Amino acid sequence: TLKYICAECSSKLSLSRTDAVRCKDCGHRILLKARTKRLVQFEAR
Amino acid sequence: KAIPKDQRATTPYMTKYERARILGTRALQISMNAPVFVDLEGETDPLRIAMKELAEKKIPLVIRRYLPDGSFEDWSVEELIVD
Amino acid sequence: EGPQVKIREASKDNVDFILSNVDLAMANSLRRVMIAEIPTLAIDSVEVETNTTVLADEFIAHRLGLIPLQSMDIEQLEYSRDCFCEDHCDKCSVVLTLQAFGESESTTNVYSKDLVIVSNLMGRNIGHPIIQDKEGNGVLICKLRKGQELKLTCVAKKGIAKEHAKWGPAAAIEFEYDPWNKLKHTDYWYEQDSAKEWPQSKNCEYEDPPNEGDPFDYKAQADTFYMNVESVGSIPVDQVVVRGIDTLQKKVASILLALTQM
Amino acid sequence: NQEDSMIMNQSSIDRGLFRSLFFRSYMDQEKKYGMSITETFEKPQRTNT
Amino acid sequence: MIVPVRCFSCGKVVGDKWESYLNLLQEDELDEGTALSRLGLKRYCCRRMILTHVDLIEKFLRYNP
Amino acid sequence: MNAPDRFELFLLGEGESKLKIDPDTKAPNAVVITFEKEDHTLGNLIRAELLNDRKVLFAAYKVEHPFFARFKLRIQTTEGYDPKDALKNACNSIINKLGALKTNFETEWNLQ
Amino acid sequence: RGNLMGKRVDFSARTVISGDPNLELDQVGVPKSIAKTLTYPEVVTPYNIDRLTQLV
Ligand SMILES: [Zn+2]
Ligand SMILES: [Zn+2]
Ligand SMILES: [Zn+2]
Repeated sequence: TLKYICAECSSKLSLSRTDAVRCKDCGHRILLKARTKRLVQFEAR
Repeated sequence: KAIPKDQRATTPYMTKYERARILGTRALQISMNAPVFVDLEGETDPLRIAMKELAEKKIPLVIRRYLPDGSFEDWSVEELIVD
Repeated sequence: EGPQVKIREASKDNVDFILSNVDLAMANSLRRVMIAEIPTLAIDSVEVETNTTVLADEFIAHRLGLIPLQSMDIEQLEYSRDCFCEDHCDKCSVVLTLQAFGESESTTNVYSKDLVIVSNLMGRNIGHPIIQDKEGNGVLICKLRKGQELKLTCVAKKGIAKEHAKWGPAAAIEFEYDPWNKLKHTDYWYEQDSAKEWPQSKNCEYEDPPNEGDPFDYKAQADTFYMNVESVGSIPVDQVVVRGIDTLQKKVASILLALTQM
Repeated sequence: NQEDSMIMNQSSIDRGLFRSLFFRSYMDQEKKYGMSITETFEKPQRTNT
Repeated sequence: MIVPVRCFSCGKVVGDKWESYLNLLQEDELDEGTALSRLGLKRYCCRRMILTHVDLIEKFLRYNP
Repeated sequence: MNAPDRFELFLLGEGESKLKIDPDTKAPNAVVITFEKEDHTLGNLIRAELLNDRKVLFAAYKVEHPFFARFKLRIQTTEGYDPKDALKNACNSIINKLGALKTNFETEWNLQ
Repeated sequence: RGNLMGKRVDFSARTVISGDPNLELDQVGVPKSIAKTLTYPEVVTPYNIDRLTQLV
């Protein structure tokens, strides 16, 4: 499974496949993908 | 039908188009390993060699100037006065 | 003999002095070296872990890149390309980090003093955020509310201003010469009169007008320079001037060494 | 500077002058023609695709 | 936005002058030129930064993440 | 995109040198010295000291293009004298004046 | 009009032009990306076999 975040209440869902697209506890179908857990290198120039 | 040499009444001067196509075709032949008739001064570019042959009239070509009535003339580039 | 320096104003940021007996080439070369060919320490690489701010990531990396740092004992810190290690080591760069998190309802402000030094200095005095505010607070990097974290690791590397403008210790350099126009280098434009429109400069107090009715000037050279150096906060003014003169001397000596080998 | 040309300071550019952000949005959607063929968002394998 | 670091010309650090600037404006009720004269800015290259700044981060923070 | 790296403005490239001494045939006893990874800061400062000498007949410099860190220094001295010696005297004079400027600057700084 | 008298052709580049007094009258400054994108077929001759070999 992959970690997802709800639109409004911003709760951690982490639903798997074949579970459609819908938040638990609220009916907001907008689910975030969350940012990667690895580091990203940048340059100040 | 090939006008004879005593009846050639065209301009004896080589035009810029004739010089251009003579240098282009001659340089194209030199690029394709053609026998060079002039001793090189260390050149590598084919166009410079073609102009070197034109400066000494060593280019072995003859121009077939087409007349508007269907006839033509044969003016060799060696007898054509350049510039 | 050679040049003479007469300091007029000496402060923590601005220092105005008079550098005379110097051909225009050595004065212009001096100010050009002080503006450009002087080393500095600034952030070169920004590694962002978590960022919930409303600002962009590379935007925050740019703001962090513009932040000045201390750069005193930078002479004995080798360059990144000069060191034979992979990436970095305690010989080339200084490692910094920042962790900010909003606590109460009022917004928390992230200052440059929040940066801590987690790398060994081996007796050096670099990496400390320069604090020049009267309230004791560093540079306001960004603002954060409750529920937003910001953790990052910066790699402060050595470089001159030719690589990027963030390595600029000097600021506005006031260059002036010949207060009363006698060398005839500028023809002042005037609508009615040049003496009533153009005001007098400060340095005019240190000389005198050439007096009207006198013979024309054509044998006098350009000298008696007025140079005001201003440092941002990295190194003091004496290290700017001394490091600049030693920089130009190492360049000219490098050209002499480049000519000797021929 | 001739012909409406401008010279800009490089040190001012390095300090963030007229620097802007560009946001490009790529919208994709899976569809079903006659229910028998169904497009699916997935990571394609280089063996069977 | 959110206080430009350094300046876009001279290069002097100004980010640490915003909090004081507003503090001098909301407490002493001085003018803009007087406050900029108290911060230490003597060139208009810096003055255009603080004088023409449009802080939009405050309107950005009012959104819930 | 296509702009060169910034550190290339002062770092010497591979297979290159600092000075390129090339004899010139435009005038007798004339030489053109090519300077790499430098600009007007060194060219004008060297040219001034070359003009302060009496053995140098001609001395100039120019930057061919601003996108390349390089400048040409054309020198022409009198017969029986080498321009390299004049350049050495120029470098020694600059080093001496900079040393006196540093010593005098520190001496005047210790009085504040 | 769109297929005989005129047509869209290859071996071309379009971009913004600007001035440069340091260049000559007949020259034109071409960017490096355009120089690496476009190409020209040269014929191998004993005069440039070493140069073209270096290019390979
Ligand atoms: Zn929810
Ligand atoms: Zn290292
Ligand atoms: Zn300014």
